[PDB]
Amino acid sequence: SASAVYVLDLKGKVLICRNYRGDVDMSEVEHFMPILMEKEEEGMLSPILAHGGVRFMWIKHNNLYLVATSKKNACVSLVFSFLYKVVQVFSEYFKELEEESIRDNFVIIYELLDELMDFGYPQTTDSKILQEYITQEAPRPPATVTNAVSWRSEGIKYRKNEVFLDVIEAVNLLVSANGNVLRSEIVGSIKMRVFLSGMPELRLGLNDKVLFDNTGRGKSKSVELEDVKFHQCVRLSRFENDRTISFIPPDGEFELMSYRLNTHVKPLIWIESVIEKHSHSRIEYMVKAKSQFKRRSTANNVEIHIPVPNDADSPKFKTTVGSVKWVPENSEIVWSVKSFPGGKEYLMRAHFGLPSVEAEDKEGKPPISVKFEIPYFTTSGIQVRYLKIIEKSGYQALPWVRYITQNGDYQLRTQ
Amino acid sequence: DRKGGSYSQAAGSDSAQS
Amino acid sequence: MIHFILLFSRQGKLRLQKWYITLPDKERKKITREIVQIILSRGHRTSSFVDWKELKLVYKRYASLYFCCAIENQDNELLTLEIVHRYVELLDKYFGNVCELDIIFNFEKAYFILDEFIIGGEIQETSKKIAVKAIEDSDMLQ
Amino acid sequence: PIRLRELIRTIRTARTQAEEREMIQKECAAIRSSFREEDNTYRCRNVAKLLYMHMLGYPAHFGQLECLKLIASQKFTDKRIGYLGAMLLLDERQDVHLLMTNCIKNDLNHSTQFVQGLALCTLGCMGSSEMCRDLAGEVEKLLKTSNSYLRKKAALCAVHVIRKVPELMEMFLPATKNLLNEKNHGVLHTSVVLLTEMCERSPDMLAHFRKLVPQLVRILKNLIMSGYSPEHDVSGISDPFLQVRILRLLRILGRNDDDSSEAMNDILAQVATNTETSKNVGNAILYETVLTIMDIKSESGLRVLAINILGRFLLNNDKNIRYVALTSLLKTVQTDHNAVQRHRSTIVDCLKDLDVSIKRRAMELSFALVNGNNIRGMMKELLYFLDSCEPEFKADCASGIFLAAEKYAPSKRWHIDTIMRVLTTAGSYVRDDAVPNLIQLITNSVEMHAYTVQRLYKAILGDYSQQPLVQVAAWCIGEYGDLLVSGQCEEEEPIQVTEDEVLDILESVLISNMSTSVTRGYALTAIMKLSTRFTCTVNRIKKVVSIYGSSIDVELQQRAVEYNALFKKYDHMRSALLERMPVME
Amino acid sequence: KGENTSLLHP
Amino acid sequence: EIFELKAELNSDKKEKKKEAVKKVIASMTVGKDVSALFPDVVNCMQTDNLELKKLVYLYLMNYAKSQPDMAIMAVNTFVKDCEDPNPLIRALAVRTMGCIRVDKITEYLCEPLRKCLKDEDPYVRKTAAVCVAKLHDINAQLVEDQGFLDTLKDLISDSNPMVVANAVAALSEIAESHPSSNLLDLNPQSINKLLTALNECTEWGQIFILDCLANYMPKDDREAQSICERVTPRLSHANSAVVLSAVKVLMKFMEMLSKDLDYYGTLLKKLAPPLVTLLSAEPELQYVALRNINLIVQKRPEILKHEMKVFFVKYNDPIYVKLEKLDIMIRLASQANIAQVLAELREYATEVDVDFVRKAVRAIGRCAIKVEQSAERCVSTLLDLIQTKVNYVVQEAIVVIKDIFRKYPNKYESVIATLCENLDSLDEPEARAAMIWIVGEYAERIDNADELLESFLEGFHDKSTQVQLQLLTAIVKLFLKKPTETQELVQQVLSLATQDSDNPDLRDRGYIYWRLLSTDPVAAKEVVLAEKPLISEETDLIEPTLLDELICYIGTLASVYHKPPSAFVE
Repeated sequence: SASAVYVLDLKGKVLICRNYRGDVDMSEVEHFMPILMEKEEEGMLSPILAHGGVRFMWIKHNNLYLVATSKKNACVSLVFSFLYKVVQVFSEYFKELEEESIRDNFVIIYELLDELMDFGYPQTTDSKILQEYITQEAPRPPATVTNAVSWRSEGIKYRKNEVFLDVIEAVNLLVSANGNVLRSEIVGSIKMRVFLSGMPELRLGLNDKVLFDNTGRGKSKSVELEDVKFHQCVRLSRFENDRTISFIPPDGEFELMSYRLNTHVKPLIWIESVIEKHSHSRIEYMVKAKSQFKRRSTANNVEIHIPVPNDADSPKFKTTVGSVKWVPENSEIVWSVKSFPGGKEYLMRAHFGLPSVEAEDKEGKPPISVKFEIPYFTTSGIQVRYLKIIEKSGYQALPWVRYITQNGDYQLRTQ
Repeated sequence: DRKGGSYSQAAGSDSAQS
Repeated sequence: MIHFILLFSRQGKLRLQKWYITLPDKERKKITREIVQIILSRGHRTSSFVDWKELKLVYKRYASLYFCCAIENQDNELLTLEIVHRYVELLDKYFGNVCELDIIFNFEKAYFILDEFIIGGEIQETSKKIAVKAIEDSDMLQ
Repeated sequence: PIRLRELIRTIRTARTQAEEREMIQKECAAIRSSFREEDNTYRCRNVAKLLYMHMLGYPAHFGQLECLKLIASQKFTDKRIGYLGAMLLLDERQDVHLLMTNCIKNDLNHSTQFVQGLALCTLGCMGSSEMCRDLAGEVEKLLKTSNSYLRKKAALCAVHVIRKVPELMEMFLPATKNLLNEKNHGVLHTSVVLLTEMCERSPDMLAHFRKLVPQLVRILKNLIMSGYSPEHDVSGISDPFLQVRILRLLRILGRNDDDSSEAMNDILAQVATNTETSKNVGNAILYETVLTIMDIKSESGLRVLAINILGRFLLNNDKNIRYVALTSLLKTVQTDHNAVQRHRSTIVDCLKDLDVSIKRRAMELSFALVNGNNIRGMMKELLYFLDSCEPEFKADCASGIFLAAEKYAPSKRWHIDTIMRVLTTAGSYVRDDAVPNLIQLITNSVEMHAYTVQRLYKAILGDYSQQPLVQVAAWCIGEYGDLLVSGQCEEEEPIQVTEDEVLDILESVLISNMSTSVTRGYALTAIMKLSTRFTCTVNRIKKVVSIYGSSIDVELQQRAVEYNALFKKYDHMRSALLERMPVME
Repeated sequence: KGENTSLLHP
Repeated sequence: EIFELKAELNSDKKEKKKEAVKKVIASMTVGKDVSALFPDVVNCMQTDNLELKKLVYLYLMNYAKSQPDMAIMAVNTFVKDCEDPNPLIRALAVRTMGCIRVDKITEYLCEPLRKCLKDEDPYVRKTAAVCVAKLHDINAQLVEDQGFLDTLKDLISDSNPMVVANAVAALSEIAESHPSSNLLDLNPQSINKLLTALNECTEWGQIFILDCLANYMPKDDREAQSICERVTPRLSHANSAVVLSAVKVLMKFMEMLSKDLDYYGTLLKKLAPPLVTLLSAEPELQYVALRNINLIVQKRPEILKHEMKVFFVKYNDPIYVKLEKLDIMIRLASQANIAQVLAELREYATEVDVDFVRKAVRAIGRCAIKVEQSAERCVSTLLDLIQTKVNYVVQEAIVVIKDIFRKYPNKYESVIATLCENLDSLDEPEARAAMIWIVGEYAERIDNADELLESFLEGFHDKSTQVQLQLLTAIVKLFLKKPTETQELVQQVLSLATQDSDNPDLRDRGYIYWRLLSTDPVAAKEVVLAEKPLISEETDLIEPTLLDELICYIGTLASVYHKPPSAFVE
């Protein structure tokens, strides 16, 4: 129940505002900046502000914070969802999120803001569907918005029917300073770029553990996803009945399904790091990285971020394989490796200077983060079984899919 | 080719499950 | 004696600072932030005098960038304003049409002039041309 | 070796705070790398960049040894950079300035007049309690020199050392003797400042420094006569700083003597009328002269002239002039208090002014001008000002009203009523420290207790969120329950107090969430004391005390346990220790 | 801008 | 400038009119008060191009309250535009008519709203439904007189699921401001019909469809079972709010479900994966998810009992998320994961956030108080933290030890020796008072208790009221327990607090202590040094009545603040 959706800037200037209910005066935006400054300066800064009886709940974008004032007991989750939808629409329409487009795309921005939400209740949020009614360079609205299928425009025709899938893996590992892993969660991500003719009804099929158990084949390699979240095109009833994933893919790249389950396997990379930091004299970085992943897989662009001392200067690196660079902006040792064969072992010996004068305040212990991205590797063992592309006209589809394994929340706690 | 694993064609359905 | 002197811009950025009281770095930063908030949160008819922490904080900005001082409650208030005006005039004469751009780039010259003019919170030279000549002689040494 | 201009341009090109921090860290990495290499050619650029980063808000702890090394260097630019770094990032609490004493001593005897001057300025700006101890000998050597450009620096260094080391003033007496004949304005101003500092530090040199009063008067007369000068003449006023210093010295000298005051009486009279106050310099000189006259035993005519000048300046529309007049009136409050009553209307009008400093000065003047006859009249004005006062001035106004009532209260009943009104209207502005003072004042008064108890009961049943008012009401109830309710042992006629409302109010206050653990303790103490003071509602507070003995608060839990133990095992001895506490000033 | 302006304009 | 703009806007060329409209829009967006030119732009309103009509409508909406008198020249234009063949123009006109905050303009707009209520175009129907709610919010009496409630009710029972969802949202908004009289509630048939369009509703319409069930009160388990079965597919929605709405609906329906049947167990098992998925949302949604978990944690804590790893705060997590993570861990803390909780707290004590460190110390203390099986581990961790030589950490450890001693001091005598010399120079009132209280109550395992109290008695008259009271209590306890080595100490304390002490409560306490000492010192052992009963810990669980009301208010402002909806709205 947002009262007015407004967009501010880094200097507190409201780039664009769009009142929805009008129950809040437009002059309350002035106190938002001082309130945010006070909250941040006292540790009480939160995305949901409160100017007396009016609450300013908003998130920070790339260049401006989309703060939306509200007065009643509106759904904060609904406001956040509307803000996320607006951000996604802006990203789809504008390739960049900065002040250069707010002052240059106001003609289309105002129309999009007016059409998206009326009286604080949004009605349309599909960028592809909205692109047929609001353009910056107007006919009747398409029947897709009025029809049930609001994510697949009818009448789309293409020379070929090629759909590219992306089985993106996110390896998140939370290794404590004692050497044990606390949080090891792997979240699957099946992103497909559907480009076909008509309105095909995709019928995705995989070797799911639940599906295998229901069919009676619960003995082969099946992915046991704790959480499986289908997209808007995925029918909830079909998945709830017999694990049937039947939905109409949209025109373009979109997120269809996102598996999420815990992982009980050993880490694909084992990092043995040592810190021989002398008292204001010198420091040693005996970092050894062992690849526990399969030897047939190569981790392209391995980036093991090693947090070095903040005041360290005049450093020397004694490594084995991979480029090691210290970035003063980041204040860490970037263990950059181009290609890492599975089972490889990289040993490094850090040596950097330290000032005699001690630091005035503590800086903490940032965790060591690895940025390994090994494609063509499926740690979870989930493999796509079938993809039923059915069209009324009748055509031979050529679906495609790729499996990419990368490091997600793969942070290692320091000692 | 493509970084992150070469694209592979997918099946149509579980042929072994009828 | 002037406890502290700070040259801050209207946007809040500080172009000059000179404190004669030994205070902690965090305490000094907090005091500077509080002074900026008070000065930035004051009108144009505040008399250019503030009693902050029992200190006669005088604000007198002749341009977008303002000036601040910390005078103890033992001397007159107009003397601080006269000293600030004299320092501004001397800086303008030494620089030549001093603007905000030259202050950031030529901060070292301004610091040297302030050191040669005011030491320890008290004045060092009452005249305005003798100080300029001394500064020129010091700069010409190489 | 990046230039300072390039670094400034790069910093100005950064927009985001994170981007600026990243650029600063990238520059600091190179600066630290250059410092670790022992760079000596382009060290000036690195030092300037580090100083800019530190002023920009970046740490500069590692750049301490480099400044010390550059201080003992031979290059003039390097020496200047080191001096600037020591002045900026070096302080007494740094603990690294101890090694700078040797560098200062080495540069103290340098033949160059700039290096020695720079070292002296650095020592004066960053003087320490131990650096001055090992540098006092060298300061006195330069103090006896005839260097006009160095005399002011030596005077400033001596003043800084005396401020840091008040016990070292004995070594400066034989060096400043016969130094009032300096032709240079800066040297004379430095000598006057040093003499004023010595006089304000200790009074032993006041007798020795009081003999030079005729010389100071002659110098001031010559300066006033010499109204034209190329240097030091600003806005038609010649040597405004020298004139201010002379006026301050005259005010600080002879404030308790007749010969000193009489010697400067002619000079004060001449300057009180022969000065132009059109510019700010003239107004400042007039204010300084008025303050000096008020601070010294001058003639009646001088006081009348000062009063007339203050009255004329009070009507000035300038905010600075009004603030100066208010400050002068506040300073001249005790002295010439009878003549200050003529500006009561101006003081009242100044409270409504749109200047925070002006409003504060007017409030202070009104508080300091309250006498034993205008207190009753000024009470209504003070209450009105407190009602319509600023959020930050409400607590100060309440404190001033309480102080005035406690000092020159016309009567106990009137003072009690004013205190009750302030407590009821102050709300969350009355300081908690004034609660003990109010309790002591209430305990001292033993003639008005029934009316005060009734007023406290009436004002406590309405609201309880006022911590000071709630505590005062609880203390009053605990001290005068025997007078708040009379003959309430059993059921009686319907009166204001029925012996049960007080217990319910105390229980609500104890269990109310709007308690800071101080009002709850006072309520518990009052409930415990009401067992002997009140005998009608008996055997009821014991259950509450037993239930309240399991409180989370350690002190509150201990108090509840003690009360329950006293009620369950020392019922006969409960009244043996419930006597009224003594009343003292 | 407002920064290139002289402090006193003399 | 203004004259040139007015001349351009009063021209017969559309190429200049469009530029003038764009400049006027930019000036208003740039922060220019262009409300004075409202009558001038009124003439240039009826234009064939839709590009300038939208700008004119936006300017009128933004300049409607400013110049209500000048807005009387737009009713005819709105009436004319409310019948255009193009659905977009009609929808824009309907949206602009309801956005005009004019008391004299909504009266004449009732006819266009009634005409567009039965519009065949679904976009026109949605616009009319939104305009009806806007007019009802502006004027409830006018909406009631126009009889739009009957039309709104029939909207849900028609085609166009987007229009049905919009009508349902408008009806819910109207009933929210309504006094509950003549409620728009529907029987089970209406609920089934709404559920039928739920699977075809959009992401925004899904929330509108699920919010209706939040007010309905089921009466039978079969209806509740069907509702739970229909809301079960909602847990697989990509939208975070849709999943949260489904979870809230399931929680509301569980109040009528029976735990004996297997439906409750299935619902409980299927809700944990949803909470785990919601915990991995955006950082902005992290606070909302944590608030929802905390609200539902106090109601059904058996669902997320085994979920402990997901409650760990991430390195890049925000401060608002880190603070909520500690509260979630404390609420879900148990002896099964006591070691994991202690390890997480130990890691959280090495950071630099003073507020974060204090929150971690408070969470560790709460966990130690809640579960007595890990009291020894908590004591060891507190001792290690105290030995860590951190001022804030030292104060937090002192406070935690003082709290633990009053709760479980039976076996707390083994740590008094370590705390006897633990840098007592700290001047924190919350730590010095706690140390004084611990010394006074635990003055048995330390033989130098009198010597330690000597240092704290130097400024007892000017330290603090609470600190002075704690010191006096400790001195009295020491005198009662050991009066040989504290005979003069008690007299000195009485003299300092009774003669030189002006505090009313402190003076009364000192007088009472002196009277007790002079009356019967033997009785003071049984009166002052008595065995206090068990301390009643402050329960963090909300009241059951508030939880039931908070259960229905899920995902709103009253749930994040954990306050009633009527205690925060204005």
